[PDB]
Amino acid sequence: SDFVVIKALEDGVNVIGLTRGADTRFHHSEKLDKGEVLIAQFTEHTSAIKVRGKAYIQTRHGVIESEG
Amino acid sequence: SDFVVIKALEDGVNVIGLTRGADTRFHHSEKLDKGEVLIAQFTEHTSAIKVRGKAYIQTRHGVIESEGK
Amino acid sequence: SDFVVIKALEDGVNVIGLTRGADTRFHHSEKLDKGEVLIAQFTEHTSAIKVRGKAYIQTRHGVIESEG
Amino acid sequence: SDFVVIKALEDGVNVIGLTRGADTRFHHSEKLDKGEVLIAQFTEHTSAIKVRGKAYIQTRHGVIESEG
Amino acid sequence: SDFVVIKALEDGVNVIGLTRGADTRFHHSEKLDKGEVLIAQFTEHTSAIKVRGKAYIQTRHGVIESEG
Amino acid sequence: SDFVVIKALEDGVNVIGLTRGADTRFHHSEKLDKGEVLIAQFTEHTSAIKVRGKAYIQTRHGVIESE
Amino acid sequence: SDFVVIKALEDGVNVIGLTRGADTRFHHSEKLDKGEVLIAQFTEHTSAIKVRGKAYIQTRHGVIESEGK
Amino acid sequence: SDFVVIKALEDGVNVIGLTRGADTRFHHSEKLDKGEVLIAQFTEHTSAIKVRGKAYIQTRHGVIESEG
Amino acid sequence: NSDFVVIKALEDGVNVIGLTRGADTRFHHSEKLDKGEVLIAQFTEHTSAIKVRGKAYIQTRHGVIESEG
Amino acid sequence: NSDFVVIKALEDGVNVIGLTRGADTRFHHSEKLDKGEVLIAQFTEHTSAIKVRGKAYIQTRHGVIESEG
Amino acid sequence: SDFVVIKALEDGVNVIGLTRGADTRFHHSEKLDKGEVLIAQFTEHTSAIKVRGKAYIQTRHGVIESEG
Ligand SMILES: N[C@@H](Cc1c[nH]c2ccccc12)C(=O)O
Ligand SMILES: N[C@@H](Cc1c[nH]c2ccccc12)C(=O)O
Ligand SMILES: N[C@@H](Cc1c[nH]c2ccccc12)C(=O)O
Ligand SMILES: N[C@@H](Cc1c[nH]c2ccccc12)C(=O)O
Ligand SMILES: N[C@@H](Cc1c[nH]c2ccccc12)C(=O)O
Ligand SMILES: N[C@@H](Cc1c[nH]c2ccccc12)C(=O)O
Ligand SMILES: N[C@@H](Cc1c[nH]c2ccccc12)C(=O)O
Ligand SMILES: N[C@@H](Cc1c[nH]c2ccccc12)C(=O)O
Ligand SMILES: N[C@@H](Cc1c[nH]c2ccccc12)C(=O)O
Ligand SMILES: N[C@@H](Cc1c[nH]c2ccccc12)C(=O)O
Ligand SMILES: N[C@@H](Cc1c[nH]c2ccccc12)C(=O)O
Repeated sequence: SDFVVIKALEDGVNVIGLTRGADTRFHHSEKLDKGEVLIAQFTEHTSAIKVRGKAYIQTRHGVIESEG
Repeated sequence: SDFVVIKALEDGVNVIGLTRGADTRFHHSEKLDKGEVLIAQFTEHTSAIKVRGKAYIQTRHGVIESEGK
Repeated sequence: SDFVVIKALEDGVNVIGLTRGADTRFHHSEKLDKGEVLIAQFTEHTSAIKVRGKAYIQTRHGVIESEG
Repeated sequence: SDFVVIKALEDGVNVIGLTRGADTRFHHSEKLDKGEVLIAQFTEHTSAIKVRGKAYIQTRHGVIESEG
Repeated sequence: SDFVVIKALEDGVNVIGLTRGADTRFHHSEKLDKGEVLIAQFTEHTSAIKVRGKAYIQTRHGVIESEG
Repeated sequence: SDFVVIKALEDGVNVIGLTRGADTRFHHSEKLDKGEVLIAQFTEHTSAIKVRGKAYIQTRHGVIESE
Repeated sequence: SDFVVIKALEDGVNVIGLTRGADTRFHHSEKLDKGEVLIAQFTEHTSAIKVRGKAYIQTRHGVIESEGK
Repeated sequence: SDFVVIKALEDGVNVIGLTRGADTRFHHSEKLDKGEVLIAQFTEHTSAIKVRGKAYIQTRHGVIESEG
Repeated sequence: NSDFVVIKALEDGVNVIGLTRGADTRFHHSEKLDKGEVLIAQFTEHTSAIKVRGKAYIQTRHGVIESEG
Repeated sequence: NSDFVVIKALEDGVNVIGLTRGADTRFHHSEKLDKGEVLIAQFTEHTSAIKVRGKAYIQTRHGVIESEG
Repeated sequence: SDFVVIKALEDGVNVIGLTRGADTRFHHSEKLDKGEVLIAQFTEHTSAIKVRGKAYIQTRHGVIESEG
């Protein structure tokens, strides 16, 4: 099952898990300080992940960068 | 299951999930502001995804760019 | 399950689902205006997809372009 | 399942599905006008596909061109 | 399931399905005229295919040409 | 399931199927004349394939030629 | 199932497992001192992993580095 | 299941199937005359294959030749 | 059919520590390696994370990495 | 569907030995190859390790290796 | 299921199978003399393998050498 890597490029990056299912809203927000890395899967409860704030992101389709 | 990456290139971008099944309609519109990235799967409930607004998009088939009205 | 990416290159492009099953008829026509992108799977309900109007198309077999 | 991409290079191209099963006959003929694109799977009902008319075709095996 | 692509390079090319099972015989022969393409799967009923007549053939193993 | 492509390079080529199972014998021989192509899977009934006569063969492991 | 490799580049690096399921919380924090290596899977109990502290990280998407505190 | 291609480079080559199971013995020898090709799978009944005589052999791991 | 890691000890007394799979996380075994020995160790029903202490050359599916003592 | 090894005897009296699968490990069969004969042998429900003695050219999915008598 | 290739570079190389399960101990040691090769799988009974002595080793992750 797929995962994304998120490296925070500043304090307070917000990695937001959206609920899997007929309804969509966020069910968890994990904040990262600058330099921290989160490696997070798609799961039974999370089917979309949003990143807010400056982050360096890797997925199976390559590198992408969120800007705050 | 496959996923698409969408990075908003201006405020107010909408990533719209279309319902899976005989019926086709919008069930959710996720609004993205400039700089934010959404990584969204295809799912039991979403079998097509529409992007309105300027965005940089990656899928397994490569990069594509939506342009806003 | 695979999908196809369609970017509309002018207004009023139609992405048409054809029904899976013994019967083949339309079922849904999604209208894309210029610059809009639709990323659409093959599904239990849709086993063929037609594009009408000018669009840039990506599939697992590469790029192709429809013309209006 | 595998799918084929067909781009009509002239009007009145026919993409014809042959029935899966002990019997082989045409169950459906999809007419494409010049410039239209049909992306069509193999399915429970369709185990062979015939293209009549000038078209550009992609399959997992690469490009091939049908001629009028 | 695998498929073979056949482009007829002359009229009257025959793409012949051989029966799956203990018995081997021809259950169907599809006639292609010049420039027609047939894309044909292996199936529950067809476990070998024979092409007779001049054609350009693609499979997973590459290109081969039959001659009349 | 995998397949073999055989192109006959002369008349009279035989593509022979061998029975799956505890016992091994020929259950079918398909005759190919010059230029005809057969594409043949391994199956419930055929676990080995013999080619006799001159033909160009392709498999997943590349090209080989019978004489 | 996928794994990540983490090599601590200073003392006191934490490799933190987040719970799988509807509830998300830390359920374990593995402390690495400098030069130690942990190779950790995703599991029925861990669906996300956070690294805090200076570390060299390998995943199937390649090399990433966490930067300390 | 994997298969092996054996092309006999002299008469009398033997392709020998060894029994699957706790017992190991030869259950069949297929004799190949010069220039014959045999394409043979691993099966419920055959878990090792021995070749005797001069032959050009292909497997998933590349070419090897046997010599008489 | 799980993944495995290759650990070659570059000095005596390297420890390859298996961590328990499941809700709880603890060391269930430390295999001690002397210099020049190679351990090839899978992830398993009982081991979902592996810690290496001491100097070792390591190979996994994501490449080479080295632990330091 | 299992993996297999190709063994080409480079001298007479080469032995390809099958070791039993399961809790008990012993030799259950030894196949004698004379010079230039080839054996293509799978791992099986009965054979979970294969030993080659004598001079032979061996191909696995990991590449070529050679045994020396 | 994965396997390791071990080529003894001196006499008395010991290939040691460790028990799968909650407990860890060795359940078999297979000694190799110089120039013998052992191709050993991971199995229902062996989930870790230790090599002692000078040996050339291939795994899916490449070559490694043990030193005795
Ligand atoms: N609840 C939605 C979340 C989602 C996933 N991908 C999407 C694409 C667009 C809009 C919403 C979504 C679902 O599981 O389908
Ligand atoms: N409800 C439709 C959504 C859809 C997916 N792919 C399409 C292609 C064309 C039109 C509609 C669709 C379905 O699941 O089939
Ligand atoms: N209803 C048809 C739709 C179809 C898919 N592929 C085709 C190719 C040709 C003609 C029709 C089709 C089916 O499910 O089989
Ligand atoms: N009814 C036939 C259609 C077919 C598929 N591949 C073919 C090849 C040759 C002739 C017929 C066919 C079948 O399902 O098998
Ligand atoms: N009825 C045969 C047809 C066949 C497939 N491949 C073959 C190779 C040789 C001879 C016959 C065949 C079968 O299903 O097995
Ligand atoms: N009846 C044998 C045929 C066979 C397959 N592969 C072989 C290799 C060698 C000799 C015989 C065979 C079987 O199914 O096993
Ligand atoms: N007992 C934990 C061990 C573990 C695996 N990967 C981890 C990542 C971080 C922290 C703990 C772990 C589990 O099976 O899930
Ligand atoms: N409990 C959450 C943990 C998680 C995984 N991926 C995430 C992405 C964003 C936020 C939370 C998560 C889950 O298993 O789904
Ligand atoms: N009995 C242990 C053996 C093992 C596998 N990999 C390990 C890594 C470290 C320590 C022990 C092991 C198990 O099956 O899990
Ligand atoms: N009867 C043995 C035959 C065998 C397969 N591979 C081997 C390797 C060595 C010795 C014997 C064999 C088995 O099925 O397991
Ligand atoms: N009977 C043992 C044989 C074995 C396979 N791989 C090994 C590695 C080392 C020692 C023994 C083995 C097993 O099935 O597990």
